[PDB]
Amino acid sequence: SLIDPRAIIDPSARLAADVQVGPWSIVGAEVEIGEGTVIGPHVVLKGPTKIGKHNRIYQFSSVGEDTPDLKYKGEPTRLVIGDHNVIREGVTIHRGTVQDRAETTIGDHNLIMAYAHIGHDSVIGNHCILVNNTALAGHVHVDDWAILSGYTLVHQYCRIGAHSFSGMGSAIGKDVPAYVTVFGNPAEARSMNFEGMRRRGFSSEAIHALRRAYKVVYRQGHTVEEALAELAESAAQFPEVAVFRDSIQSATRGITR
Amino acid sequence: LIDPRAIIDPSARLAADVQVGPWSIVGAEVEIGEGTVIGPHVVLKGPTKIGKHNRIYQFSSVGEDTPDLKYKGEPTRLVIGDHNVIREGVTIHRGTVQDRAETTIGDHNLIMAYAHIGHDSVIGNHCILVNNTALAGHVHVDDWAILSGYTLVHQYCRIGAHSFSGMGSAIGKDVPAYVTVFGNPAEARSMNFEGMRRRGFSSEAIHALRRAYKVVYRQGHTVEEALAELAESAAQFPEVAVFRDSIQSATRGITR
Amino acid sequence: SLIDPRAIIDPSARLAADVQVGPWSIVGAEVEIGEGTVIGPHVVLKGPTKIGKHNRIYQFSSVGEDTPDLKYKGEPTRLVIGDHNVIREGVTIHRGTVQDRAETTIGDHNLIMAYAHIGHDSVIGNHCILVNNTALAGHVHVDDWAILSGYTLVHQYCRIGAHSFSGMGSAIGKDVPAYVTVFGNPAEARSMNFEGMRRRGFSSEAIHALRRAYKVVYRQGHTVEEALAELAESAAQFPEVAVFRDSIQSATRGITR
Ligand SMILES: O=C(/N=C\c1ccccc1)N[C@]1(C(=O)Nc2nnn[nH]2)CN(C(=O)c2cccc(C(F)(F)F)c2)c2ccccc21
Ligand SMILES: O=C(/N=C\c1ccccc1)N[C@]1(C(=O)Nc2nnn[nH]2)CN(C(=O)c2cccc(C(F)(F)F)c2)c2ccccc21
Ligand SMILES: O=C(/N=C\c1ccccc1)N[C@]1(C(=O)Nc2nnn[nH]2)CN(C(=O)c2cccc(C(F)(F)F)c2)c2ccccc21
Repeated sequence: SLIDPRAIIDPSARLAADVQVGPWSIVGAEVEIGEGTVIGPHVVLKGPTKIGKHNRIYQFSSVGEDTPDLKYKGEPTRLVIGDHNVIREGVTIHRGTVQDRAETTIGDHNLIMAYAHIGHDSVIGNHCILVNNTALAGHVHVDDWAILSGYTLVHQYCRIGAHSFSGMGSAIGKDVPAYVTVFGNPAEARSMNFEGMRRRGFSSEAIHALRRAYKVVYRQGHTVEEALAELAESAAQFPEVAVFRDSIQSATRGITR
Repeated sequence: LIDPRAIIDPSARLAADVQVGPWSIVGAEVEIGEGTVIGPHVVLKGPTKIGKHNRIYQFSSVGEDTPDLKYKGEPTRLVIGDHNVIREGVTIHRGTVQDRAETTIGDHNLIMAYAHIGHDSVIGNHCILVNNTALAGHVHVDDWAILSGYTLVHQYCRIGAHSFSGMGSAIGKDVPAYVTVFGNPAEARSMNFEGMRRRGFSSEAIHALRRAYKVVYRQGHTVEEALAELAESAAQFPEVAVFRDSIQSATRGITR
Repeated sequence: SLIDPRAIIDPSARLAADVQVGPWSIVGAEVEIGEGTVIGPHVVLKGPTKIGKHNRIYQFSSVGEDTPDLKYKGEPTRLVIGDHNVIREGVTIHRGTVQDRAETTIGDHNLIMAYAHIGHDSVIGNHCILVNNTALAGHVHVDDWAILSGYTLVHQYCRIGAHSFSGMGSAIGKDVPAYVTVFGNPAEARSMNFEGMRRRGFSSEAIHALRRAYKVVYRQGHTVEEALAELAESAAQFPEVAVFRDSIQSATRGITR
C-alpha cells in the first residue's frame, strides 16, 4: 500500500491490503476499496460505494457522484464495482436512484475509457469495453463482452446484448440484441460481431447458426413471436443462439432494426 | 468554509457563507455570492461574477479565455446568476470585445458534465444542457430550453424558449421557441408539448401553438407569409407571440 | 519561484530554467520540458516524454499516459511535442506502441482545444486546429494546417491531409485527401477548403488546378488507379496537386468520397 498524505480519506472509508491512493484524491464517506485497487491522483470517490479488487481508476474521474437529473437526491443509493476493472481519465459513474434500482452495478474485467459516462441505475456485466466518451443516460444494461465504440450515446432503459458492437458516434434508442453490430445516429442494425465470436472461440457451426439467426429476426418479415418460434430448435442445440433468442425475447419495447 | 488548501486571490470577493473545496483556485476579480458551494479541483478565473446558491463541481474551468484566435487578452467578463448547478468538468469562457465582451448565464440552469459554453453565449433561466453539450460562441439559449447529450451548436445560433434537441444534434440555424430538433444536421420534428404541459399552459394556448407549428412548417408558407398569418394568434396568446418573435428575430434561417 | 512548491517534479525530470509549473501538477520520470513552456495547475505529465519551447498546457490534461489498447504490454514508448503548441483543459495524449515506431508526435503551432484526445502513435504536423472533443483513435497522421471541427472522430490509421477541414461531429473512417472538406457521420467529401487556401494566400492558378484535380478523383467514375494516372500531369506542374495526389497514393483506408 501507499496512501499519499495529500489524499483525503474519510474516517468511515474502508481500504483493504495493497490499496494505493494518489495525491489530492478524495475517498469520501461509505467508500469501501478492495485488495490491490489503485486510485490515481486527482480522483473523486463518493459513497455509499463498494469497489472490489485489483481495479485501476485514473485521474479526474468522479466515481459515485449523485445524478444531476434530480434536484432533491434520494439516499442511500449505491455504486458497486467488481474486480480487475480499468476506469480511464475523467470517467463519470453515478450511483442509483431511490425510484428505480437504487444501485449502479459494474462487474469484472471491464475497460471504461476516458470521459465515458455511466448514468444512474445502469448495470455493466463482465469483459465489456466502453470507448472514449461513451455515455449511458441511465437504466442501461450492458451484457458481457459488449463493445461500445468512441462517443456511443445510449438512451435510458436500453439493453446492450452480450458480444454486441456499436460503431463510432452511434446513438442507440432501442435494445441491441446479443452479437448485433449497430451504426449511426439514429442507430441501425448492420450485421453480427463474427470477429468477436471467433476471438472468444465459438465453433463454426455456432457462428453459422447465429448468421441464420440474424436473417430469421431481421430479413424474413417475421413478427418477434414467429422469430422466437423459428429460433427455438437452433437455440436448444446452441447455447450461443439461446443468448441471441433470450436478448430478443427480453425486448418488450422493440429492437434496433 | 474556505478550505485551507484552496487558493483565493487577494482581489477576489466572497459572501459570508461561500464554501470553497480543497485544491480549488478563486483567481483575480472573481466575485462569488451567498450560499454558493465551489467543489474541490475547480479553477475560477475573472473578471467573473457568480450569484447566490450556485454549486460548481470538481474539474470545472469557469471563466477562462476563449482559444478563438480573434481574442487577444482584453478584460472581457463572464456573469452567472443564482440557483445554477454546474457539473463535473464544465468549461465556460468569458466574452470577446467584438460582441458585448460578456458571457451570460441566468438562474436555475442545470449544466451537466463536460458541457462547454463558448465566448459571448447568453443562457436564460431553467435551461438544461445535458452532458457534453457544446455552444461554440455567441449562442443565445432562451428560458426552459433543453439540449440533450452531445448537442453541438454553431456560433450565433438562437435556441428558442421551450425548445428541445435530441441526443447528438448539430444545430446550424436558429431553433424557434417550443420546436424539437434531431440529428446532424438538426431538423425540425415537432413542438415540446411536454414542456408546455410542464409550465401549466391552458389547452387553448397548446392548440394555438400546434396550429402555429403547422403554419410555419406544414403549409408550404414562406417565413414572411408564416409571420403574417400568426400576427392575430400572437395578439391573442402571449405564448404564440414568444414563438412568432423567435422566428421574426431569425434572419439567418430557422431549423427545418 | 516558477515551479509551484505544491507541484511534484520527479528527480529524473529535465526542465529549462524559465519553465513554469502551476500547483498540484505532476512532472513525472523521464519528462523533459523546453524553454518558455507554461504548465497550468492540475496537469499530469508522464514519460518518457519530450516537450519543446513556448508550449502552454492547461489544467486537467493527461499528457504521456499509456494507451489502454490491449496490444500495448508496458514497453518503453515515447511522446514528442514541438514548440508554440496550446493544449487546452482536459486534453489526453498517449505515448506510442512498439507495433509501429513507439512514438506519438506533435509538431509546432498546434491548437488542441478542451477534451481533445490524441491516441497512441498519432502524428500531428504544424499549425493544426483540433477543436473541442476531437478524438484520434491511434496511428492517425494529421498533416499541416488541417482543421478538425468540434467532436470530430477519427478511426485508427486514417490520414488527415494538409489544409483539410472536417465539419462539427464528423466521423472519419477513411483518409481525407489534402485540401478536402468532409462533413457528417459517416464523413462525406463535400468540396475543397477554398476559404482556408485563399486565407493562407494560395495562388488563383493553384486553386483552379486543385478544383480540376478534385473533379478527376471524385466526379469522373475513375477508380483510384485511373485517377492517380489522370492526375500525373497536373501533379507534375503544381506542387499543391502533387500534395493532393500523394495523399490519395498514400491512403491505406481508401479515401472519403
Ligand atoms: O431526461 C432525459 N432528457 C431530458 C431531461 C429532463 C429532465 C432532467 C434531465 C434531463 N432523458 C433521456 C431519456 O432517454 N429519457 C427516457 N427514455 N425512455 N425513458 N426515459 C436521455 N436523454 C439525454 O439527453 C441524456 C440524459 C442524461 C444523460 C445523457 C448522457 F448523454 F449522458 F448519456 C443523455 C434524452 C434525449 C431525448 C429524449 C429523452 C432523453
Ligand atoms: O466558431 C468557429 N471558430 C472560432 C472559434 C470560436 C470559439 C472557440 C474557438 C474558435 N467555427 C464554427 C462557427 O460557428 N463559425 C462561424 N459561424 N458564423 N460565424 N462564425 C464553430 N465550429 C466549431 O467546430 C467549434 C468551434 C469552437 C467550439 C466548438 C464547440 F464544439 F466547443 F462548441 C465548436 C464550426 C464548424 C464548422 C464550421 C464553422 C464552425
Ligand atoms: O482502434 C480500435 N481498437 C484498438 C484501440 C486503439 C486505441 C485505444 C484503445 C483500443 N478500434 C477502431 C479502429 O480503428 N480499429 C482498427 N482500424 N484499423 N486497424 N484497427 C477505432 N474505434 C474506436 O471506437 C476508438 C478506439 C480507441 C479510441 C477512440 C477515440 F474515440 F478515442 F478516438 C475510438 C473503432 C470503431 C469501429 C471500428 C473500429 C474501430
